[PDB]
Amino acid sequence: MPSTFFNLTMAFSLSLLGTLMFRSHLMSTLLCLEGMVLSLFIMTSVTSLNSNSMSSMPIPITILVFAACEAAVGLALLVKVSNTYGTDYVQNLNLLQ
Amino acid sequence: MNLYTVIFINILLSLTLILVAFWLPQRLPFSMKFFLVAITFLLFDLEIALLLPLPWAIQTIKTSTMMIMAFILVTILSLGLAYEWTQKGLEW
Amino acid sequence: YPSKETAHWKPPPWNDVDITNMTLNFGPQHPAAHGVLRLVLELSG
Amino acid sequence: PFLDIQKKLGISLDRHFMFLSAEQPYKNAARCHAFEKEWIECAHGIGGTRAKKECKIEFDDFEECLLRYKTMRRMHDIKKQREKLMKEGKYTPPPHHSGREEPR
Amino acid sequence: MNNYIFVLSSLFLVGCLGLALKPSPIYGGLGLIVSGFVGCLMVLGFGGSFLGLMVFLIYLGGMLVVFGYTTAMATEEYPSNWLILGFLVLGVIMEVFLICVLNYYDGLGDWLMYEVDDVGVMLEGGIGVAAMYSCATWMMVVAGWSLFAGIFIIIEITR
Amino acid sequence: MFFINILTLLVPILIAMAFLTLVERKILGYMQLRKGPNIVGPYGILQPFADAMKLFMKEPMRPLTSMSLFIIAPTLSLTLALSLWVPLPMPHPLINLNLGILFILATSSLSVYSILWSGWASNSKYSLFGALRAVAQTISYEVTMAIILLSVLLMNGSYSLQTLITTQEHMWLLLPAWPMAMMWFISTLAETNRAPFDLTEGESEGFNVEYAAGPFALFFMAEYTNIILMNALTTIIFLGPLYYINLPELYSTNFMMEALLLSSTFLWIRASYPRFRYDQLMHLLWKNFLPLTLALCMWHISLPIFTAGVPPYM
Amino acid sequence: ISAFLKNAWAKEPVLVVSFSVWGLAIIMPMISPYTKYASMINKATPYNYPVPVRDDGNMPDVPSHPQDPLGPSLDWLKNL
Amino acid sequence: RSRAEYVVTKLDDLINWARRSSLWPMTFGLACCAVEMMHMAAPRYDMDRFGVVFRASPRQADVMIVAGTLTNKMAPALRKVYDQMPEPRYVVSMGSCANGGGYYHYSYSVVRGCDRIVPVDIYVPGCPPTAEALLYGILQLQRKIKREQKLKIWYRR
Amino acid sequence: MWFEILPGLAIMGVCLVIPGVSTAYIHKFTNGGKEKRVARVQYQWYLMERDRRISGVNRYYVSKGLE
Ligand SMILES: COC1=C(OC)C(=O)C(CC=C(C)C)=C(C)C1=O
Ligand code: SF4
Repeated sequence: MPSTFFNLTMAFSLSLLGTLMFRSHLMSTLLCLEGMVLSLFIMTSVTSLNSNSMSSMPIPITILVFAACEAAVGLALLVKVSNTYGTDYVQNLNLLQ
Repeated sequence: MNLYTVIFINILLSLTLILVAFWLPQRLPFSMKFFLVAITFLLFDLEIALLLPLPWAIQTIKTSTMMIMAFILVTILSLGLAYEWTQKGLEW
Repeated sequence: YPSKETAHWKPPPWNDVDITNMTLNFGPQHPAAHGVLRLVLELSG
Repeated sequence: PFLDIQKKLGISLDRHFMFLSAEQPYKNAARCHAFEKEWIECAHGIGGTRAKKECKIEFDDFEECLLRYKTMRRMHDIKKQREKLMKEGKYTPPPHHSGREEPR
Repeated sequence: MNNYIFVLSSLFLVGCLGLALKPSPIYGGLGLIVSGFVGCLMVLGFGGSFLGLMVFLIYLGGMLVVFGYTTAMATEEYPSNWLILGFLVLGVIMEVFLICVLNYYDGLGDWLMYEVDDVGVMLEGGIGVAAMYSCATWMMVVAGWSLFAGIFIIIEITR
Repeated sequence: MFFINILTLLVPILIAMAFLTLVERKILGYMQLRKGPNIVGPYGILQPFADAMKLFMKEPMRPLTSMSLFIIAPTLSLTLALSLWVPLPMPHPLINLNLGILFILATSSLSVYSILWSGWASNSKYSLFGALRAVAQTISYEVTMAIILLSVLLMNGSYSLQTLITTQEHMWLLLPAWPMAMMWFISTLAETNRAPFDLTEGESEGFNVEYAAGPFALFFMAEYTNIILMNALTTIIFLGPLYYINLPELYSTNFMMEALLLSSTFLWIRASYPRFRYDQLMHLLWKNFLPLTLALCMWHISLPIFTAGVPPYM
Repeated sequence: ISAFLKNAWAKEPVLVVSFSVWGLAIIMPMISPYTKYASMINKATPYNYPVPVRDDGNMPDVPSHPQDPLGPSLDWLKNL
Repeated sequence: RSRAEYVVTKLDDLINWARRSSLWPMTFGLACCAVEMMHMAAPRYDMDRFGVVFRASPRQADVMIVAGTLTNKMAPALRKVYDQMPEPRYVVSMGSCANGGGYYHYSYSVVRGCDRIVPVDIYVPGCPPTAEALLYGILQLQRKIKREQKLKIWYRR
Repeated sequence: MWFEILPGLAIMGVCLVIPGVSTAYIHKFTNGGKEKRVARVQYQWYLMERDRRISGVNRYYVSKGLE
């Protein structure tokens, strides 16, 4: 289990480096952002499962339910952006300078 | 495993067919409704995920709380739907 | 304090606001139509 | 916590399930239910500053009921030993470790 | 079979590395759909059953699909994906690099399932997730509020 | 042995999958006052094999397009559809899965991608427009499709398809829950993109537009196998074939009869009805069916409790 | 109000039925001669071993053979 | 037998039988000879009976039946669609208006024949070529395919 | 008439019963003449493996009162 947890944790860091190093299209980011939620969901489920801690399984899912809406909001902002610029490049989001 | 055996035969059968196929014959996002629908879909999906444990939860000793909870979830989402049907939503 | 390439910035707008519908041609061969109708149609979705 | 509207109202919406020894469904105790209990009935009335130095036996154990790493080091070491000896044939696995048995 | 998990874990990192090189919006969606498949298997590998298929049922086809769905509508435009693939392979062996060192100095299956509770007819997951309705009925309410809030919140973002 | 049991359960279905197209091109025929294909072979029995060979031989033109999201899409479509027959519980199943119906629901859901991937891969306007609408109704229909099953399960007690053989030892689940059968049948018609609900790839030529020869065939095969599988799921979940533990084949014999008749029904539906409009289709699910399903979903959490009929787990 | 229900039953004949069920499911449980059984029938189903207590004495617990007339019974479940 | 030549012939035949039994046509439906084809598809003379599908898109179409005048504006399209079909493809010209120019041969907007824009394999004659005649023409395409010997030429090449 | 749609169906039916009869006899022949036991919950496996450990090396082999 410890080895698998290491992989999942680095997966989250590789997904961390991704969302903290943008490149053009935002939908990539939001997509990356989701890669973390999967890694968190997998790790939470894994330890809960090998701790036989059934009282906590509710969490693995609460994490997904909140993460899904979180993403819903994220995509509506994205659609709003390629309606105002139509190209969804993190590049044009600089009016606030 | 037993399942693996079946599945890899399943992929093999399909990859075999595509190969044979190749080897033998020798931008407007107008419909944010589209997007809207799709937003709904997950909100409903996620909701399903909350309802998916109900078969195990039926056997819960409480029962009263089970139903009280489940009925509240179904009702609040349906109201979400209702408001999708009040403004210009779900009317593509 | 405006420096070099910092004066480029000019004040933000006071109002806080800044300043073919995927036209497709209906097929002539299309089973729809009587065989020769090139209906150009600009369609928003 | 910051605003204890829960204790005041007497409600317990967030405390019943914070530790592995909390009520598990169908009374299926989790791994370590024994230890965590021994750790937290120890650190009850004794604040943290003093739940961290004298109640260290119970955490050092509960840190090994769940991580279960000191074990790994034991077993992993044992493993290597067998390997070396076996390579020179110094050690050989009995039928028990050869897949021969019928306990019932 | 042993270490079935580490292999998978390794595949999960590969998929995350693919999402991290930020490949084209939908080519990588596949990437997620791949590691989501992989994570579905791992949870299903530790005995997890419902939790495992939930992700496959919800994150896999529900979210992710909706994600690409939107990608087609917006951010479907194009301009080095093969270079990304090229460098992807670069780090794949590099994971082994890390793996080699770890193995270099410290064996799965020694333990994947920690206590089996062999005599038990009420031992799976989904009994725990169904505590949303007994003894953990606050997680259920707050999840419900989030969904109800989502319908109201999103309509303005579109409008 | 297990391998032999993989040939059976696959080939047999593939051979049957071929004979469905034939029984489609003849039942539609006589309904329309025409013999249908009888000249190749005896009574058209060799007809399905004939175009299969023509399809594979013709050039799989790769458009001036992706080359993977193009070849992954038919492989995925055939793989998921043939895969979903793995857990089906004819008499006793091949791989009995405790959470079986979630497997079937999840595997179906994955097929929507193949449509999305093929539409993006083609890189022509007809394909992308068709895929976006196609993906929309598939997942739209999935939402009622899933809730309709959750109502069923709660009266079955478990997710395992094997339990329903013991639930339906006295009466079909159509008698109770008929209101959902209809709604399962219509949703089964949408998810197999069959006629009443077959807007994609219509006379308007969606995700076969650029697909010819071998790729065309694989989805193609997939659709028809699905056509059967979904009908078969109707024939286990709602029409429960009589089960006798002493002789397991009368279960499969009646499963054979009910599956063929309900498979015949969507053939009969196709010839009989005009195709619905894209929004007409979603108007049905979100307005007409989803409120019916969500409410009848609650009735199926209440029917158990106050009728003291909570189903036995296991 | 009759019209609000007579045309809504002629046209829109789905939401009417839809709501009706929503309610009927919100009522039957409240009023029924069996609702109570569900929490019992499921409570009774014995899944986890029933651990026996020490007989300090003066107890009504069934001693020895569980068949002793003392204790809980499910004859309510029987002949239900 | 085993001498490969025989083996080859048999194989070719199978290949020919498959293409000749299932020909999926596409009907540009220029003009009227289209009405006489819809009649073939119709019940008196079922095309499907023979394995010809009533309709098909260009990607999945084995034979193109050009029914009707191929006017100069439609001439670039015909070609496109002919060029968008598979490697084993065929063209059955139908109608005097498409075999040659027909009543409109001397016009300024009519191509004098489709065989000036697409290679044509069977020419079905008649102003509204009778539906039976098209059926005869589709059947002669089937005899044309039967005779084709692609693999034996490969072997002898 | 309509007599002819039957040929095709016959070959469909026959190909939809094979699977159900096949899977249900390759089980009763690869499990010693007895249905393949269904291990749904830990306890069913235990007794299943306990039985394995009981005799021979296969579960279908069932030692009786005479043991
Ligand atoms: C008369 O106009 C025409 C059509 O629309 C009315 C067709 O659909 C078709 C297509 C019909 C068949 C036989 C596939 C043809 C041929 C045509 O020309
Ligand atoms: S040939 Fe006779 S029928 Fe065919 S198109 Fe020209 S005129 Fe119309």
